[PDB]
Amino acid sequence: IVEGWDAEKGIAPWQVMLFRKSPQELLCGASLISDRWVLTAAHCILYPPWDKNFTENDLLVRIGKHSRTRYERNVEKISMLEKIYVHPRYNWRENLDRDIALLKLKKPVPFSDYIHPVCLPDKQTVTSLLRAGYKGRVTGWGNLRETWTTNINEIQPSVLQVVNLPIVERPVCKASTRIRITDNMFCAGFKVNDTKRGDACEGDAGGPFVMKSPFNNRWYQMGIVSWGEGCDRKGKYGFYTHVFRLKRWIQKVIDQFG
Amino acid sequence: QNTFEEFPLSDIE
Amino acid sequence: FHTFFNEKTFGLGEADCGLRPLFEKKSLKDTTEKELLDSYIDG
Ligand SMILES: *[C@@H]1O[C@H](CO)[C@@H](O)[C@H](O)[C@H]1NC(C)=O
Repeated sequence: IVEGWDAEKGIAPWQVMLFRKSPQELLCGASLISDRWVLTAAHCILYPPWDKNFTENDLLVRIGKHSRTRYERNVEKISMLEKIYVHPRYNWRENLDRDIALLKLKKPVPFSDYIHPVCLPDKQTVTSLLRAGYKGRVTGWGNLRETWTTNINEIQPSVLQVVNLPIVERPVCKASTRIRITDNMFCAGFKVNDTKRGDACEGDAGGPFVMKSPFNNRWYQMGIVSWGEGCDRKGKYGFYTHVFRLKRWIQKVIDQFG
Repeated sequence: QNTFEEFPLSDIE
Repeated sequence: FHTFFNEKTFGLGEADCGLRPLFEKKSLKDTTEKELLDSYIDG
């Protein structure tokens, strides 16, 4: 997260860490949507060009974390995965269209003050809040800047970061990149000349872009951090998987269990 | 230099 | 709140989703959630 700030404990209890077993590595962010299912980005799991195709036996999820590197004994929970389901029409070759995957936990995870699921959006919530200028919040343990100056450590956070970002008009998103933007994605970030700056970065992918509905006071996950061209580059915006649009697929997989 | 603090195999859910 | 999935396959949690134990449940707001609400109303 660039230009974000340290998270308060429990500020995003659905935040999950996708952790590679070997070598040990923080791969991406992710979100808890129930005590058995976790949502993340498909490119965090499958990417043929780099021979990437992680299976359920290759990774773990760490739930309830705050520190990026410490083992938060008695607070976090480390779970194995039973199965992983990548969207069948995820377009890795061209634009990462439908960048979403569901991870099914081996055992359901007990909730706590630091472990609690986020809501998936309904039509009403999407039509009233997913509009240009409305702010969503992104969290993650990703890099603090696109790159470092002197030492690598200056850009690795010690704890989970949070940043608030405004949704950007579709024509503007389209004009900012050569990539073909589909209806399955939306973009956010401050304009080429706002006071504020902020964006997701390397390591935040798969994490959630959330909004708090004024209608029922609940937090909804409207997007999944998907991709960007650099981090916090003026004139560029971060792109997100439009979760509501892929809700039917989520429902299909869950009740089918893939 | 282990970015990550180790955790016991016994502690995994 | 209206549920959309089936507990049997979705697991537990839908009915209570989005409500944070250390915030909403305690009637406490975090340091920056107001910025989000301000942006939904200003206009
Ligand atoms: C990923 O590996 C699985 C399990 O070995 C295999 O069935 C599938 O074809 C692989 N995915 C791709 C697109 O390479």
